[PDB]
Amino acid sequence: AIADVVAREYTIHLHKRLHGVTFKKRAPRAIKEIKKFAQKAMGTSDVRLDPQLNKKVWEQGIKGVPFRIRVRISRRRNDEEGAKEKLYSYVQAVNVKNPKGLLTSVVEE
RNA sequence: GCGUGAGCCCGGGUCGAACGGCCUCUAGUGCAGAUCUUGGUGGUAGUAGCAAAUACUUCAAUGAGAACUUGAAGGACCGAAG
Ligand SMILES: [Mg+2]
Ligand SMILES: [Mg+2]
Ligand SMILES: [Mg+2]
Ligand SMILES: [Mg+2]
Ligand SMILES: [Mg+2]
Ligand SMILES: [Mg+2]
Ligand SMILES: [Mg+2]
Ligand SMILES: [Mg+2]
Ligand SMILES: [Mg+2]
Ligand SMILES: [Mg+2]
Ligand SMILES: [Mg+2]
Ligand SMILES: [Mg+2]
Ligand SMILES: [Mg+2]
Ligand SMILES: [Mg+2]
Ligand SMILES: [Mg+2]
Ligand SMILES: [Mg+2]
Repeated sequence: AIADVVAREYTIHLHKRLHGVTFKKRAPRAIKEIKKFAQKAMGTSDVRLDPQLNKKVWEQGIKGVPFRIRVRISRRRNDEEGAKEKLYSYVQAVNVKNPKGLLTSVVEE
């Protein structure tokens, strides 16, 4: 019985998703993979990436995407009256030096 | 419906201002071709294709509608015979 408004932290293993893709498409493909990951995790289909997360993805150039990335995905209410979906997932990067050895963890203020 | 035939006449529809039969006279008088002339239109066919010049991404604004509008941020190229 997970409440709509919920936030978790995940480790996305981007290495196995970007394995073998064209160098000029590595970072955009990682962006799309992050969006798809949030879609699968929160069942929301409306995913918004933090510009800090975009900076973290593009930090090492177009083909230097990190093997793992620690993110926080927060499913929250879309209050816009014209919204086709009632919920959206906003995903940002977690301030950690390395993402190794971390489990999926629920986060609450 | 008539004529072997070229054709002729009528019914119905559309349409809107002229036209026909008979005897003579006259000719720029009869088309499937000429890689014919001009114009229009097909199959091919939603097909060939839209692949040189390294490359785009996130958020926001605008807007009926945004990859190729703009702002910010990031990532890149031209690399002083630019
Ligand atoms: Mg390969
Ligand atoms: Mg009149
Ligand atoms: Mg003639
Ligand atoms: Mg002809
Ligand atoms: Mg002939
Ligand atoms: Mg012609
Ligand atoms: Mg043609
Ligand atoms: Mg094609
Ligand atoms: Mg070509
Ligand atoms: Mg193409
Ligand atoms: Mg090109
Ligand atoms: Mg608007
Ligand atoms: Mg472009
Ligand atoms: Mg060069
Ligand atoms: Mg250079
Ligand atoms: Mg000089």
